Amino acid sequence: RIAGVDIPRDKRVVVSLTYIYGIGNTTAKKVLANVGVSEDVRVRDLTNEQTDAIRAEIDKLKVEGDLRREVNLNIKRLMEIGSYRGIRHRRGLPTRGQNTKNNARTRKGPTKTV
Amino acid sequence: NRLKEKYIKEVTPSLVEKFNYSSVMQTPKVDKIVINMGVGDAVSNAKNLDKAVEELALITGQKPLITKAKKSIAGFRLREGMPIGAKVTLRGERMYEFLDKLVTVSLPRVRDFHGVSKKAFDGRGNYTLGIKEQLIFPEVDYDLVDKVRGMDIVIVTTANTDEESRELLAQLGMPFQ
Amino acid sequence: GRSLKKGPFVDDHLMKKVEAQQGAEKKKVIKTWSRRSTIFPSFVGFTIAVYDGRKHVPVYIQEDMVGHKLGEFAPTRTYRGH
Amino acid sequence: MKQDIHPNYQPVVFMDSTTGFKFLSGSTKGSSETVEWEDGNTYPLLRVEVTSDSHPFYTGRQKFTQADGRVDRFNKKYGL
RNA sequence: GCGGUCGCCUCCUAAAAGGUAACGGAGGCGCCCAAAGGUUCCCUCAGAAUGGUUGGAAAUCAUUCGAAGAGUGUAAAGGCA
RNA sequence: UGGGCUACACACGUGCUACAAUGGGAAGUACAACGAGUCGCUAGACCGCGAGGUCAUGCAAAUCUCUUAAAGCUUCUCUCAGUUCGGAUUGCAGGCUGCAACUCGCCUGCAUGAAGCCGGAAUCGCUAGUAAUCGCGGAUCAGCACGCCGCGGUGAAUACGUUC
Ligand SMILES: [K+]
Ligand SMILES: [K+]
Ligand SMILES: [K+]
Ligand SMILES: [K+]
Ligand SMILES: [K+]
Ligand SMILES: [K+]
Ligand SMILES: [K+]
Ligand SMILES: [K+]
Ligand SMILES: [Mg+2]
Ligand SMILES: [Mg+2]
Ligand SMILES: [Mg+2]
Ligand SMILES: [Mg+2]
Ligand SMILES: [Mg+2]
Ligand SMILES: [Mg+2]
Ligand SMILES: [Mg+2]
Ligand SMILES: [Mg+2]
Ligand SMILES: [Mg+2]
Repeated sequence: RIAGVDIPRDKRVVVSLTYIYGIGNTTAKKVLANVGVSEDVRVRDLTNEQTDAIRAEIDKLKVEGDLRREVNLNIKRLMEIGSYRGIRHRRGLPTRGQNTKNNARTRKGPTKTV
Repeated sequence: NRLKEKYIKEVTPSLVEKFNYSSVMQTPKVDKIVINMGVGDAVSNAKNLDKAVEELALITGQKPLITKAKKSIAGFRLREGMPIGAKVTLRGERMYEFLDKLVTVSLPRVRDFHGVSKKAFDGRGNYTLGIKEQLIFPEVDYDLVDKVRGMDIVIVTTANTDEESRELLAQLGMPFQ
Repeated sequence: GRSLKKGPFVDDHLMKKVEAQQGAEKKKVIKTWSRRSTIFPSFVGFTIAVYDGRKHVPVYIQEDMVGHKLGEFAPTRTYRGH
Repeated sequence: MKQDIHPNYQPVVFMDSTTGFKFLSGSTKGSSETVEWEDGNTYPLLRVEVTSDSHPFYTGRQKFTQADGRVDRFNKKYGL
């Protein structure tokens, strides 16, 4: 659709935009402000011209594969230089300094009873 | 017809010059193109092969021949004659038309397309390109695909050497690395 | 993070050592207890033996490593597993 | 070619939207839009944003900036 | 006595026709096929190398090399490109 | 001086946040109490999306400030969706405090968007301004609380009865 992802049709335009990777609610508000499109109108209602203007704004923004490639390079960079954060990333542990005696399940994964 | 036109006009004299051919008959030409889609998933469900066949037919403009496993293999749960894998053969106008479409449209729509391999040659002047995913062809419609898949396109030419093959494919347009 | 106005931080003794060795054909390992000191483009290309709490571990500095504190590149505690 | 067993095939023109370069070739897909063509023949028209001419690799120039080094980033941030 | 065997097919024993014994050495049969029969037309294998998404030693595809090293429902011998 | 007490295949206790519509978001509007304050509380103004920053004012305080509290009420929006719920993890970019924030601080913006659809055996608190729920202050304290101490706002259900 807009940036290579088929955004939901019924939802309001701001929410449908958020469905794009790299775009949050604040960014959707900003791009709609630039294009002049109202936030309430649904995307299905949006005219083809409004959709084209929205495409221009998103293409100005970085999203989807471009954003994902950038972040993966950063993480790869940490791991390759062998930083403490890189080791955290490699071993799937909290990078941001949380304690790992308890919790940490998000990084660790499902519990292993052993 | 554009690609045939390009071939006969520019490519043919240019290859003649570079490779010092005594008679134009010596000019290598794309003899045929065989697009092969190996579907091992058919064993799990034949409809995967069915949909793969449909997508391939849309891509090629010809109904594919459903090749069958010549030998039963217990490793892949494969029984002899199982209809796994399809192929289509294109010659002449259809061959040139599909090749030109590949050069222009299908190739760019590949994710992070860095060009095509430059070593995938058999050593006789015949090349093969491994397309990892469909949806690059305009006829797939990016939604009809329930399970994404790939394919292998075999360009068989009259060239004796990978060098003449490489030049011909480059002249017709091939984003070699 | 560190206030932009404050600028990057580095221990003066470490900075003086790297400065003295800037005009050096072959870099010699600089031994530092200073974990806090930030890496600098000048630090690039040097081998620094950073104390980890029990010994100085050498690390080769590169433009890729710069922008980070030295101490992060020397792990403190070891965890082999269970 | 056997009859009534092959997917419908029709000649179709292609224009690169970004640059307008035109090439005529057959395809299964049909476009409601149609354009004329030398030899006085009309064909359905399929507009494509990216083609060989449009693609940077064919031209020999690349749009991408290739990102920034961390040394340069550090100098820019700290005014050094 | 115990064990084994009892009819039929193939090989070796069998001594270059045929035949030829032993509680000699090896195996098979008590069917299967509505095409796996008849005929007309058409085709040629197995493997190896190189290249190639999933795909891996090995699935399907392409070129070359390849006289049979494949196949011939079912044992072996004979035969068949 | 540096590191550790902050480790992390796992087990448990105590809490916070949720799983949504008695809700989420946006806008408007109203009502407290206990307490703290001198290099401390900081008005007002300006810049900043924000965390904050600059100038600068009053107050050793029933005088000035922290301090217009939040639930609440009124409109608009969302329409039962792992979602406009959820806010973990992660990337980048910042703000402070401090000689110094990698090990290892809190906070902000953007981006990402984890498990979670009300929870087995079992088990806990509470009889009224109580439980439930909502904020506010303070001690420690350069900085740093989902903990502790205290304050107020809204405000229920049930008690037949003593067999267990
Ligand atoms: K920790
Ligand atoms: K716990
Ligand atoms: K027959
Ligand atoms: K315990
Ligand atoms: K807690
Ligand atoms: K509401
Ligand atoms: K710290
Ligand atoms: K405090
Ligand atoms: Mg998004
Ligand atoms: Mg901590
Ligand atoms: Mg005889
Ligand atoms: Mg005889
Ligand atoms: Mg037969
Ligand atoms: Mg402790
Ligand atoms: Mg629900
Ligand atoms: Mg009581
Ligand atoms: Mg209360």
